[PDB]
Amino acid sequence: LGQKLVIWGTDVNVAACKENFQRFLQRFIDPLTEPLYMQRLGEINVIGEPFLNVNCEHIKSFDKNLYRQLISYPQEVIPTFDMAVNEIFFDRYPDSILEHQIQVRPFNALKTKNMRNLNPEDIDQLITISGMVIRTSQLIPEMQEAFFQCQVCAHTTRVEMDRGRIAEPSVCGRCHTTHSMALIHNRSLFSDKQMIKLQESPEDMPAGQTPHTVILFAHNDLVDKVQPGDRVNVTGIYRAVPIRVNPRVSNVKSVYKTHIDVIHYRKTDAKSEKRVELLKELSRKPDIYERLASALAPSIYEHEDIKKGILLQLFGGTRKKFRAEINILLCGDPGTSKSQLLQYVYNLVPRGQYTSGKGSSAVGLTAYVMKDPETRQLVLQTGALVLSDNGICCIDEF
Amino acid sequence: LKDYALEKEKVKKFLQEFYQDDELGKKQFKYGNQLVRLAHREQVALYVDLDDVAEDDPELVDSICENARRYAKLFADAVQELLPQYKEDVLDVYIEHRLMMEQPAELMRRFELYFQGPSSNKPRVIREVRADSVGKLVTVRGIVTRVSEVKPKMVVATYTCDQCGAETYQPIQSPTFMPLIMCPSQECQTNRSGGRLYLQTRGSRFIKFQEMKMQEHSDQVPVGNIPRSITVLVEGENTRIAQPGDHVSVTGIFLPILRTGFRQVVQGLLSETYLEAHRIVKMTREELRQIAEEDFYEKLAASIAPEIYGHEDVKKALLLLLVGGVDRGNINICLMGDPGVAKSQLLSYIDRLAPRSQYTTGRGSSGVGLTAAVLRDSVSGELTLEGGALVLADQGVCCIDEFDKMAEADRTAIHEVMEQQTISIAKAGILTTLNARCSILAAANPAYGRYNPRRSLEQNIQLPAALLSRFDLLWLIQDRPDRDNDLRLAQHITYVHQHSRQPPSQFEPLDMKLMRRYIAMCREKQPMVPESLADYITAAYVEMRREAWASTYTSARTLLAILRLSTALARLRMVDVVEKEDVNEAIRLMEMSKDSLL
Amino acid sequence: KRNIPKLDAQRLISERGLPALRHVFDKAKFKGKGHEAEDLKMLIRHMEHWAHRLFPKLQFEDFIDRVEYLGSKKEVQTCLKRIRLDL
DNA sequence: TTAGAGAATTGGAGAGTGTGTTTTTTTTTTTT
DNA sequence: CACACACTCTCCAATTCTCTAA
Ligand SMILES: [Zn+2]
Ligand SMILES: [Zn+2]
Repeated sequence: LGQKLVIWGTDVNVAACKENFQRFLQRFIDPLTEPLYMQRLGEINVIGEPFLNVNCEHIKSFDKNLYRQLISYPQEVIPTFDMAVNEIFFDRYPDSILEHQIQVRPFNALKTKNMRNLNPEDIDQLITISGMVIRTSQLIPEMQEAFFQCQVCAHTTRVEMDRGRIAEPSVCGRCHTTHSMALIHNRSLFSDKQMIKLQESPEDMPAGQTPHTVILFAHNDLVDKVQPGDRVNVTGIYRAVPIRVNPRVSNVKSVYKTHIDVIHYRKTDAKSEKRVELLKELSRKPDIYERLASALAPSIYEHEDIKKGILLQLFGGTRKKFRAEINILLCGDPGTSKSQLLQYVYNLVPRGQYTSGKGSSAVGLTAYVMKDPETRQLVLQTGALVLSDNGICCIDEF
Repeated sequence: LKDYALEKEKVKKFLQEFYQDDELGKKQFKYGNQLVRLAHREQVALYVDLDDVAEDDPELVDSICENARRYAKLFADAVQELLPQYKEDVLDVYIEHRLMMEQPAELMRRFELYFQGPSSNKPRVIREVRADSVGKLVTVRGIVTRVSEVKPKMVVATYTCDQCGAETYQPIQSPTFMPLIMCPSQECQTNRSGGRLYLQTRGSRFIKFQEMKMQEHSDQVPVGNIPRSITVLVEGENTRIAQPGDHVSVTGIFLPILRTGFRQVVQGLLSETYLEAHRIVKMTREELRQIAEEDFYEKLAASIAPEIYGHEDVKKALLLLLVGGVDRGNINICLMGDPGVAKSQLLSYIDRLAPRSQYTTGRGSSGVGLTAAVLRDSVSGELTLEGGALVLADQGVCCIDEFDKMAEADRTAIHEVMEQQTISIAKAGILTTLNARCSILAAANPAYGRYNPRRSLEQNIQLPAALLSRFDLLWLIQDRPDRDNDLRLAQHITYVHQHSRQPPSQFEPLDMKLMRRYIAMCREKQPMVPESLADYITAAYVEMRREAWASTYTSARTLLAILRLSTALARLRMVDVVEKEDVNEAIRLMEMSKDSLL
Repeated sequence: KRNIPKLDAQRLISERGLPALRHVFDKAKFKGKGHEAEDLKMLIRHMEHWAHRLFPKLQFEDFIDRVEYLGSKKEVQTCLKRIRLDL
């Protein structure tokens, strides 16, 4: 029964927590008028996404104690909030259908900690940290329901994952043969999982220190939402797990390895007919060609015909060997405006690329084959000229 | 032999009764006060001093130093038994609820105790830590080579049983342990209930843990030997005291690492060792009125390297390098010359003066390069990034000797630093960005022999213009005979050899700590240019470009350079707006640097 | 050694057995007419809990299959007619 | 006629035994 | 080596067979 449930050795009542979060959903009309998150639960009905993002600042302003319970005990509270949201989503809009139960995704807008100051006292707390993704692993299939079948008599059964282990049946109920139930891997049920290695942002580092890093794990429906090189404020539970001394022995090292069980991502460095009619009217403006050529590279001075040629390159010819790609060469002394102009213009178009003609280029002009380090298999790493297949390639120190 | 119960009682007596007259004669019971703080959880770490223990029992100090781990346990037990006498977050909540169940001593223990070593024990070098000192409290000096991130170490694991609702506890001592699976309680065993145990990370006692490696000071190693190293394991509040490259003295217990399983039969009676760290220790308005004297600019320029005569305007430029302009902002400069021209001596002075700096050769070093490098540490095999001159110099100045002899990888790395002040490096095929905003102070040779002014600088020094134009000032430290100056220099060198010190110079250099204070408060000023001075900049820049065109290494970067230098002098004047003297100084410094080159 | 529990009549007449089953429903409450499914769920929940406390080794249905046979024995039957009415 | 107490047969839980566990030099081809 | 697979071997006891009373 719900009223009898209390978080273990914590005295926080689960039913009271659920009802308090439902009160938060009911009453929170004031982010600065319907409730904001009930407006979002109206939007979710047509949007179809299986999640509800909520701000921990809003929860704190509504109720300090509810926010404190969320931060202290996310492992129990967040499932309680999920149950609350899924109850509200059928109290309101009772006839709705959704393929999955709604997952609440709390987050603070800004970092609560920086990864150098994480401590064992932060274990199993809800935290959020800022960082840059270094690597992103393959999609790991993680089991969630084990499907067993009798080798003798074809009887089948299903057993839930307890805490990563499996309660293997040991005897078939329909023919009583011991050790006859075999795990059918592809009839079992799996969720998505992915490992993400996150480095602290350069500005957050101390003077001249090498980066610290933390491991993140992102599960189903939140799995492949970040790429290497991007920046994120990531909210998750600071886990600590034992690691076995050897793969064939169950002894574990006394020092626990830690990782972030991700709950929410927020990317921080990534960022109509009205547009159509504005562009159409602007096309009729007098000397629009000079206007656009002058809009190109405001920091650069007097280079009218150069900017005009760059504009004509960026627009390109008529596709249909009938090559429509316009080729432009800038020529002049080192330290002059051409390098700045290239570094400006490469980000002004989709599918664009910038690279050096020297061997220090991050992405080379030539395609090559390399062993992918995380898996040590061959991968055809194409060059910048190929990656820019329908865009501009800016080759500096040509 | 020892009666450790009587030893515990004597330790209780010491903790209860010791006083030391701190705070100018208040007769404070220091350990009683800290016991009150521990009981109230306002303090977690208790550094008991064996110098204090020596003042009433030298035999107890000897017993501690000879059997330190035993007495660490005894002191901790005595403190825990005495906390209720002086008892006037999540684990606190769990201890409260377990007290409710009473209404696992190591779990309920929420403090830590350490021995601050006695002064009679000399601080050893790592090489002097012999096998006879195993299990004994030792003080060891060394450089901190490398430090791991703080990790949670399980001290007392806590499990809950699904069937019988009972907590079970597992104290942890060894570096490895067996996690419990099936429930040991008799209500599970007698009923054959098949109940199993789930670890509760929330209700189990962890501790901060950090692994570092100390290394011998280079000037203390014997002649023909590699420097030795020692693993130091750090726990609790001792963590995060040290950093890589730091000089420390560590009081700790020299102990063996007792590995498990296959390593035991392989190693036999031999064992690796670690140092269980207990203590880690790390090795103005009158002055502002002196700074207020309007001589201060030239006073500082004189204080810069009195061992080198002349080049006073170069010294002024070096001062502005340490000051920096408005935030870009780094005054990168380069000063070419022949070998032995006192060029290296000047760069060495800047490296010594500057608070954050590095000094290296452009060539080819067998050390870590200008970029950082990834070491392996194969006893663990865990690859880690380390060093890099540019990275170590990040907030300050990096001095490069024989810049001309750099490899192309080094040239591209410096180009990246000049462009965006960060570098790229790979750990295990994967790669990261690593931050370095240091100013570059470059010293370079002619490609062959003494410099000839008939040849242009890029053709003579053999460096690409894409790099060589980055530096705000280009100076040529040419050396030629001059009888009286040669004799003065010789007298200086001979006095240095004869007395191991600089001779008196008829003036007093300012204290480098005071110079550091001065440039710090100077760098905290944030100038801005007014429009009239911008017009003055425009006029001066166009006239200077006429001169350069008539005699070509002048561009928009020249205007930005003079702006940077003028803002640097505004910082030097410690005023938040530039003035005509700033632009005049920038213009003349650039002009006379070109004259030095000519 | 070999301290394996058995679930025979001595187990059933222990404190946790029929003497407990006489009392476990003192706290219970039922809704009655038209809600027999909910009352049945509460009833099975209470007696399933009682079975688990009495002999945790078995699943509830297997425990019922055991006990429905085991009630025929004379010791537990005499204790039954004691529990019925009173001593 | 139906059901409980004493004796006989076989399943398997548990104890014991045996076995398994980057970094340097030298060459070769091709890149400049 | 000390911690896991695989096999053998031992005795406990779980369930049925047979004789007797209600
Ligand atoms: Zn079967
Ligand atoms: Zn148990």
